[PDB]
Amino acid sequence: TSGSCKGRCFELQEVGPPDCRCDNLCKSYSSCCHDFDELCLKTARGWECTKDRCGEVRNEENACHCSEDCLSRGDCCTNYQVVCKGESHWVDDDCEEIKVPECPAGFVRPPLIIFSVDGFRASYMKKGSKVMPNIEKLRSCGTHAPYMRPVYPTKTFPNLYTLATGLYPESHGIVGNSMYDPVFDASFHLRGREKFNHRWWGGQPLWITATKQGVRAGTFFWSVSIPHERRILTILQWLSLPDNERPSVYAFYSEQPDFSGHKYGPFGPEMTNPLREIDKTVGQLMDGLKQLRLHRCVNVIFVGDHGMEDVTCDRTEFLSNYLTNVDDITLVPGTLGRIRAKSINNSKYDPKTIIAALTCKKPDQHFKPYMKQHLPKRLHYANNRRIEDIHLLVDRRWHVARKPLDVYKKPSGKCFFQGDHGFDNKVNSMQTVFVGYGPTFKYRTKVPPFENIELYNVMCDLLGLKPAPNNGTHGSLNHLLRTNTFRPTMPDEVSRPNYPGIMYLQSEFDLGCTCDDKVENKLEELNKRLHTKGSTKERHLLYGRPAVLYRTSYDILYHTDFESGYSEIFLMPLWTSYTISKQAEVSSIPEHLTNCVRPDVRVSPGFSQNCLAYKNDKQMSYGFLFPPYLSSSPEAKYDAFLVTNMVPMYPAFKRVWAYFQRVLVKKYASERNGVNVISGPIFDYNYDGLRDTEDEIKQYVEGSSIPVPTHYYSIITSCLDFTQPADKCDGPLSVSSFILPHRPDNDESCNSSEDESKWVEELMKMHTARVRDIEHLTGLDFYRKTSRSYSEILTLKTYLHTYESE
Ligand SMILES: *[C@@H]1O[C@H](CO)[C@@H](O[C@@H]2O[C@H](CO)[C@@H](O[C@@H]3O[C@H](CO[C@H]4O[C@H](CO[C@H]5O[C@H](CO)[C@@H](O)[C@H](O)[C@@H]5O)[C@@H](O)[C@H](O[C@H]5O[C@H](CO)[C@@H](O)[C@H](O)[C@@H]5O[C@H]5O[C@H](CO)[C@@H](O)[C@H](O)[C@@H]5O)[C@@H]4O)[C@@H](O)[C@H](O[C@H]4O[C@H](CO)[C@@H](O)[C@H](O)[C@@H]4O[C@H]4O[C@H](CO)[C@@H](O)[C@H](O)[C@@H]4O)[C@@H]3O)[C@H](O)[C@H]2NC(C)=O)[C@H](O)[C@H]1NC(C)=O
Ligand SMILES: CC(=O)N1CCN(c2ccc3ncn(Cc4cn(Cc5ccc(C#N)c(F)c5)nn4)c(=O)c3c2)CC1
Ligand SMILES: [Ca+2]
Ligand SMILES: [Ca+2]
Ligand SMILES: [Cl-]
Ligand SMILES: [K+]
Ligand code: NA
Ligand SMILES: [Zn+2]
Repeated sequence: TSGSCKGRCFELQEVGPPDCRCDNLCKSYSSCCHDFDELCLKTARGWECTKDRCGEVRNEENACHCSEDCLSRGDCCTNYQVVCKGESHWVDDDCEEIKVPECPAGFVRPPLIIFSVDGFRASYMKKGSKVMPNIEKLRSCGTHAPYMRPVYPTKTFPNLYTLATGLYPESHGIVGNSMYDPVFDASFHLRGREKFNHRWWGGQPLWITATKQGVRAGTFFWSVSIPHERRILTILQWLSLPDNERPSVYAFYSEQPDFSGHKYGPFGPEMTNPLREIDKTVGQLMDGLKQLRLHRCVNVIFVGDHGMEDVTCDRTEFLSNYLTNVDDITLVPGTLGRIRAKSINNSKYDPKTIIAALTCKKPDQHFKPYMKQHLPKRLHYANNRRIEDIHLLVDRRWHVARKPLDVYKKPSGKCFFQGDHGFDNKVNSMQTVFVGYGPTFKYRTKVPPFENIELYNVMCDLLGLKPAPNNGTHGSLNHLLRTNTFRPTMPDEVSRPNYPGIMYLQSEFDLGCTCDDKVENKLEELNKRLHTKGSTKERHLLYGRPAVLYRTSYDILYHTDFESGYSEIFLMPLWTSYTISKQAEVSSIPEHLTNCVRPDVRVSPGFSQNCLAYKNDKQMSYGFLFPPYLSSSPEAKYDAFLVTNMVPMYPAFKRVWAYFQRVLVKKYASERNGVNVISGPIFDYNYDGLRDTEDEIKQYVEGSSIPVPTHYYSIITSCLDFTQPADKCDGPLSVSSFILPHRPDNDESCNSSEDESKWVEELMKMHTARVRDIEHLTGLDFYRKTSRSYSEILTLKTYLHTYESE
C-alpha cells in the first residue's frame, strides 16, 4: 500500500499497517514503500571515493559521498578521508592501547557493535591470516580466544539466538534451523515467513534487555538483499544521529563465509575470496569509525556462529537401509537426525523398536540413536516439545537421510555441496571465533576457549545492563574485560549439615545386611576416633565442603579415606569426596568381604538403605561411591562397605563404574600427580538439566523408598602445575568431570561385549561435563574454600574437557 520513504530511510521504529515501511527488514515482509529502492538502496558510483570525486558538488543519487559536507551529513564513503584527506586506513595504523574511552561529546557510553560471521571456523584465524589484515589486527590488538564453542546443534539460528539471549536452544526455543512444533502444528524453516512469527522465539534477547532498560538498540536481523556495503553505511549513519535518537548497540551480520563453505568445503580454494571480502567489510567499518572519531570509543565484537566440516552426498547413511517400515517416520535430516511418527497420534508406532533397529547394526555405522533424555547432558538438548524423542548423533563428515531419493535428485543425482555443519558442539571443525576490541576489552590479551552462552552477560556488562536470567555464569568471563561492572559472589548455603556421632547400637538395625567384620590395641583406637571426627579431612576435602543450595536434611560423615554429605531424604550421599595421591595403591575386595554391607552407627535405621530391597529387586544391584579398591589399609577398607556409602546400580552400569574406580582413578592420579575426586548421584527424571525434588522421582529400588539416580557424576581436580601434588597445590587448579547416564544396558557402547579397557573410557569422554552442569543437576556449589579468586573459580567451573586433538 501507500506512502513514501522520503526522510525515512532505515528508520529505527517499524510502523504498523496499513502504512508502508522503510526499516531494514521491510524487504523481508514485502512491505516497503514503493520508493524504498530508489531512495534507500542507492548504488550510483559504487562504494569508494576516487581522487576525481574529492570535493565534488553533492549529488543525492550517489551511493555514498566525497563532497565536502559529507562528514557533517554522516554519509561519506568509508575511504573518504583516505582518498580525499591524506588519512591512513585503520588497518595501517600501529596498535595503540585504548586505556580509556575516547568518545565525542554527547556519547554517554561506548557503543557496542556486534559483527557476526556465519560459518567462520576457528582455524580460519591462522589459516587465512595472510588475507585478513583488518581481522588480524582486531585479533592481535584486542582480546581473543583460540576458539569459541558453539551450542548444539551447530546451526545458524540456534547459535545466533543463543548469542543474543545467553540461553540454550532448549530454553530459547530455536532448537534447529528446521523444527516442527506439535502444539502449533507448524514448521519453522530457514527460508520462508513462518520464522517471522514471534511465537517461536523465547527468552529475552539483548535488544529487548537494552530497550527495557532505556538503552536504544539497532535491529539484529538484516534483509538478505541489502548489500554489505549498505549495511555498513547504515550503521555509520545511525551512529551520526542526535544523542537522543542514536542507538547504543548495533549488529552487522554476514552470510559469508558459510554460503561459500557449503559449496566448496571449509578449505576449498574458492574460500580465499570470501575471507578477503569479509576482511574488506571489517576495513570499511573501522575506516568509517575512524572518520567519525569513534575508533577508540566503540567496543567491537567479531564473533562466529559455528564452523564448517567436509561433507559430501556420498557420505550419507540412509534409514531405509535399517528400517523396513521407513514410510512410518518423519526425519529431520542432515548433520543431526530427529525422528517422530509420520502420522500424529498414531498409536502403533514404537520408538523402542525404531531405536533397536538403529542400534549397532553395521560395524562402521556413522550415526548413533538416542532417546533425547539419554543424550550427553553437556548438550542440554532435551527440554523442549520441539525436540523429537528420538535423536541421531551423526559422525563428523557424515549425513543422515530417510531414503536415497531425498539426496539424489532427478535427473541423475549430481551432488553440489562439499561442506556442512550441525554436528556435536565439541567437534573441532564446528568451533568458531571470538575477538573483542575496544576500550572495555583488554589490550593484546589471549583468553582460554569459552562457550557462546557466556557472551550475553558480557554484552550486558559492556552496556551497563542487568542481564535477564540466562545460562551463562556471570563473572566467568570477567577476565576478558579491562573494567568490570559485575562482582560475582558465592551463593549463600541454604542447608547446614548435621554432624552425627555414634548414636545407634548394631542390634537396632534390621537391614538384612551381612558382613564378615568381627575379625580381631589402645594406640590405633584413638586414631580411629580421630578419623571419624575429621582428622584426615584436610586431605580428602581439598576445596572445602560443597554448599547445599536448597532446603534439605543431611549429615557430614568423616572416614579415614573419604568424607561425604549424606542425605536423610534420598538415603544416600549427595557427594563423596576423596583424594588419591600419585603413590596410592590399588587393592582387591577380599574374598570374605564380597557381599559385605555394614550398618552405620551414626545414622538411624530409618534413614538407611537396606540390603533386602536389593535382594528382592531382580533388576537393581548396588555399588559404592568411595571405592573399596582404593582404601588406604585393610582396616580402613571396612569403612567403604558402610551402608551410607552404597548407591543403586544396574549390573550393566556396574561394569562401567567398577572399571572407572578400579583402573581409571589410579591412572588419573598417576598422570596428574594425585587427584581429588567428588562423586555422587544425579536425579533428572524430567530431563530439564536441574536437580529433581523428591516428588519428581519416577523409580525406586523395588519395595523401598530408595530412589534410583538417572546419572552418576564425578569431578576430578588436581594442580594445573602437575609438579605439585593435588593435595599441596599452590596455584591454579585443573579439572575434568563427567555425568554418566545410569542405564540398565550398554547399548550405547557398540563394543561393550569386549573388555572394559576397549569401551568404558570412550563412553566417559562422550559424557564429559562442566562443573557448572553438575551444580545445576545437584543444587550443590563446589570449590567454596580455595586460595583462588572467585572469577577464576567461575572460569574453572565452566571449563569442559573435550578430548579433541588441538
Ligand atoms: C537456563 O536458563 C533459563 C533462564 O533462567 C532457565 O529456564 C528457566 O527455568 C525456570 C524453572 O524451570 C522457569 O521457571 C518457570 O517459569 C514459569 C513461567 O514461565 C513463563 O514465563 C517466563 C518468564 O517470562 C518473563 O521474563 C522474561 C525475561 O527472561 C521475558 O522475556 C518474558 O516475556 C516475561 O516478561 C518465560 O521465560 C517462560 O518461557 C518459556 O515458555 C515460553 C512460552 O511457551 C517459550 O517461548 C520459552 O522459550 C520458554 O520455554 C522454555 O521453558 C519452559 C518452562 O518455563 C519449557 O517448558 C520449554 O520447553 C522451554 O525450555 C514462560 O513464558 C512458571 O510458571 C513456573 O512456575 C511453576 O513451577 C514452579 C517451580 O518449578 C513453582 O514454584 C510455581 O508455583 C509454578 O507451579 C505451577 O505451575 C506448574 C506449571 O509449570 C504446574 O504444573 C503446577 O501444578 C503449579 O500450578 C517456573 O517458575 C523459567 O520459565 C525458565 N525460563 C526460560 C527462558 O526457559 C533454565 O532452567 C536454565 N537451564 C539450566 C540447565 O540451568
Ligand atoms: C525474534 C524477533 O524479533 N523476530 C522478528 C523478526 N524476524 C525476522 C524478520 C525478518 C527477517 N529478515 C531476514 N532474515 C534473514 C537473517 C538471518 N540473520 C542472521 C541472524 C541475526 C540475528 C539473530 C538473532 N538473535 C539470528 F537468530 C539470526 N539475520 N537476518 C531473518 O531471519 C528475519 C527474521 C525473526 C523474529
Ligand atoms: Ca551459520
Ligand atoms: Ca529435573
Ligand atoms: Cl535443524
Ligand atoms: K538385585
Ligand atoms: Na553394547
Ligand atoms: Zn551453513
